[PDB]
Amino acid sequence: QRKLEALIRDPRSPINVESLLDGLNSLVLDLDFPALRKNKNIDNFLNRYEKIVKKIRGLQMKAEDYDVVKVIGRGAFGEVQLVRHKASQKVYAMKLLSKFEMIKRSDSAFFWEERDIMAFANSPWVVQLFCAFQDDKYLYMVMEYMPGGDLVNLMSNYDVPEKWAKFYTAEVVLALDAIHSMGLIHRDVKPDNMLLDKHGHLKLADFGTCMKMDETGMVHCDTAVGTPDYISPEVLKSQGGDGYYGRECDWWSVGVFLFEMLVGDTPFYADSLVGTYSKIMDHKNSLCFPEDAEISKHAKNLICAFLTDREVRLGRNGVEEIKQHPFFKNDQWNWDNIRETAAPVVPELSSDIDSSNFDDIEVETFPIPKAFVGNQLPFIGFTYYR
Amino acid sequence: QRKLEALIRDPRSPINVESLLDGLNSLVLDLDFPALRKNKNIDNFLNRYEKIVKKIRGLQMKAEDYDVVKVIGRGAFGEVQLVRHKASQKVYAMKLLSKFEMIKRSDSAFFWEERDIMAFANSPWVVQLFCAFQDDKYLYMVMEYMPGGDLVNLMSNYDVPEKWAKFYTAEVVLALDAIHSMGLIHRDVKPDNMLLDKHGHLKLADFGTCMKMDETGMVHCDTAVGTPDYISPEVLKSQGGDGYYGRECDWWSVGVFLFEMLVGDTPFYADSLVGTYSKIMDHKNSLCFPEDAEISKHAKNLICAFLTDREVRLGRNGVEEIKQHPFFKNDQWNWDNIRETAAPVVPELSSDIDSSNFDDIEVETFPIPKAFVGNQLPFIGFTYYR
Ligand SMILES: O=S(=O)(c1cccc2cnccc12)N1CCCNCC1
Ligand SMILES: O=S(=O)(c1cccc2cnccc12)N1CCCNCC1
Repeated sequence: QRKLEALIRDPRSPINVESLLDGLNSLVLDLDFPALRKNKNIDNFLNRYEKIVKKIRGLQMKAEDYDVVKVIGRGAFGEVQLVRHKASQKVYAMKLLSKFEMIKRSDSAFFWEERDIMAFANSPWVVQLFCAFQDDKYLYMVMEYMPGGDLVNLMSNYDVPEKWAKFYTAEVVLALDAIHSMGLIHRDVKPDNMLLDKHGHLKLADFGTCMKMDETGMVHCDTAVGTPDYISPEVLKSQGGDGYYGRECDWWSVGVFLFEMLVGDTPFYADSLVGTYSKIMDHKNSLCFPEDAEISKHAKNLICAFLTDREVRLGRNGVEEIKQHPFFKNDQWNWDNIRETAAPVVPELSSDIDSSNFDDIEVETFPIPKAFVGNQLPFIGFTYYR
Repeated sequence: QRKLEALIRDPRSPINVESLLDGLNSLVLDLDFPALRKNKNIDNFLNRYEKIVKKIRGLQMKAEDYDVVKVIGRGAFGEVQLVRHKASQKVYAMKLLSKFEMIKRSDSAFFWEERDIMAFANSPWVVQLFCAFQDDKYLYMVMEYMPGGDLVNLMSNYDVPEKWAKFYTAEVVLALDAIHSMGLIHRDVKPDNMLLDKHGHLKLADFGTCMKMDETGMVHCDTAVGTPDYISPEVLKSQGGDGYYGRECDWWSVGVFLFEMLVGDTPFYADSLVGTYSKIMDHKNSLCFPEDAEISKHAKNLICAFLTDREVRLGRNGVEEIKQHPFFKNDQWNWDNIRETAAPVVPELSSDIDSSNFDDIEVETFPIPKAFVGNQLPFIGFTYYR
C-alpha cells in the first residue's frame, strides 16, 4: 500500500493516474448504449459514475482547445495539423489517429513505442511530445512544430553539395545512435521522417516502426517494414521467416539516404515496388553510380561501405567506425558540437505559422453496438501531460 | 487538471485512488474469460494490463490475512466473523457479503449507506469501519468488535429494572440523534442492531435501511422496511403508496423497545407476521399493558407518548421534548456525559476473543460467462482504508 503512492505518480507506469482515468472513462463510454443498459449490473454502475465521469471529461484537453491553421502532413490513420492552442497562443504540430480506422484495420497498438519515445526521449534529436489526449473518436498527439520542413523537400529545392551532405548525414547518425542507445532500432530511416527545426537542425519525427532490442541488441522479426527504397536486405529477407538482426539495418538506410542526396535518385529505384525489392536482393549487381554524377572518392566510399551485406557493412564493429570515416573530416564541426554550429539551410520564416516548407494537402462512426465490444479498450493509457 | 490532485485523494469522492483501482481490477476480472478473449480489443487490453494488475492484486488486503476465530452473526448475504488480523494480532468483527447472493437476488447496492456511515460518522455511537476490501467472490468489512453482545441477549439474561431501561433508552436516543444530524433516518431501530462495547456502552451496528433526508428532513418511500415488531404505522402504510415521513419513525421504534425491555414482550406481538401488521395498524386498540406488569407512571407515560400516530407523537417538535421527559430524570448521568458514566452491565471478559455474549451459530460460483455481463461492476468503489 506503500509503493502505490509511487506507481500512481510515476509517468512511466501503466497504472498511473491518467491511465486509471482513461480506464474509467473508456468503460463508461463502452457501456453507455441502449441495448447494453438493459443489463442492470451495467445500468447501475453507469448511474453511480456517469455523472462524475462527464464532469471530469469537462476538464480534459479537447480538440476545440485548438485552432486548425492547416494540414501539413498526412498519415495512414489521420493527418498532422499545424495548430495554435487558443488560450496560450502557442503553435504545435498535432497528429490525429482515427480510432475507427485503427480498429477496422485491426492495427490499434502500433503507437505505444512512438508515444514513449517522443514523450521520454528527452533528446535534441527527437521531436518532443508535449501532451497526448483522446476523445471517443480520435487519439491526439501535440508535438513541437518543425518549420524547417522535411528533407525530401530540402532535396528537391537545392542541389546538395557534399559540405551539406556531411552535415545532414552526421546529424542522422547521431540521431539514430541516440535511438539505439535507448534500446531501439528504427527500421524506417528515410528523408520523410527527418525534419528540420527553426534553426535548420535535424530531428527524427516518426517512430511507428521502432522495436526494442535484445540483450544482444537484436530483434527477431518476420515482417519487412519501411519504405521500399530504404528496406535493407536483411529486413527484406526476414519476410521469408526467422529474421534476426540488429541496428545495422538503420546504417544501410543511411547509405541509401546519402546516395539519394548526392546522386539525386535512390540507388534501387525501379518503376514497380517489386522491381525495387529485386534490386535490393541483388544489390551486389544492381548498385551502380551514374557516369555524369560527380562524387568524391570518400563520399562514394562511404556509400559503398554502407550498401553491402551486413557481415561486412560499415558499423558492424560499432558506430565509432562510422564517425571516423574520412568523409566526415571537416573544419566546421566535430561529433560533440555539430548541433550548435551553423546549419547549412537556415529557415527564413515570416511568422509562427509559416508552413511554406510543407507542400499543400487536399468521418465514419462506429455502428452502435448490440452487446459489449470494447472499442475504447485499446487506447486506455494513451493520455499524457508533461 | 488542478482539482484532480484533490479528488483522487479525497476519501469521500467516488473517483479516488482506491476506486480507480477497483475499476481497473473489476474490468480485468470481468473480461478475462475463454469466450470473451476471442474478441481482440479485449485480448489486447488484457495483455497490456493483466500482468501489472495481478501484481497490484498481490498488495491488496486478503481474507487470508485474517484468522477466523468463529461466526458471531449471520446476515442475509453472509456472516459476521470474529477474526484476528494475523500480522497485527488485533481482533475485529468482519462482515462478509456474497457477490453471487446479491447479484442473484438483484440487491447489489444496499451497502453504500452503511459503508459511508461506519467509515465517516466518527461518532462514539456508531460502530467503526477500519477498512473494506473485496475479492472476486465477497465484499469484506473489518469493523470494531463489540464484545458486550446485543441487547436481545441482554434482555433475555436479566430482568431489566427502570434504572437500566433509562440508561439504554437514553443512549439509543442519542445514537439516533447523531444519525439524524448526519441527514439520515434509520428505519430499523431494534435490539438486534444495538451492540454493547467493552465498557457496556451502546453503539448502532447496522445501517442497511438508512435513507438520506430531504431539505425538510423527510423521505418519499413506498416500501415498508424494518422488522415487523418495530415497523411504525406510517412506514407500514407507505407500502400502499406515496409514503412521506421523517425521523419520527425512529422515535416509534424507541417506544416499542422501551416497552419490550420493561414488559418482557413486544407490544404488538402476534403468532403470524400479518397478525402483527394488523395490530400495528390498529395500535389505538391493540396496545395494552399486562395486569401484573409493574411499570412506573413516567415509564408508561413515555411508552404511550411514542406509541401514537405521528401527528401527536413525542418528538414531533424535536428531540428536545424527548430528552426532557420526566422518565429520564436521574442522579447518575445527564445528556452530555452519559457515555462516560458507569454502564449498568459491565462485560466480564476473559480474553480478546471472548464471545460468550453471542449465541452460537451453525459456496456457489458464477457460471463462466459467454459474453460480457459485468458482475464486478456494482462493487467498484467499495474498497476503503483509513
Ligand atoms: O511531417 S509530418 O506531418 C510531422 C510529424 C511529426 C511532427 C511534426 C512536427 N512538425 C511538422 C511536421 C511533423 N509527418 C507525418 C506524416 C509522414 N511521416 C513523417 C512526418
Ligand atoms: O451482531 S452482528 O453480527 C455485528 C454487526 C456489526 C458489527 C459487529 C461488531 N461486533 C460484534 C457483532 C457485530 N450483527 C449482524 C447480523 C444481524 N444484525 C446486526 C448485528
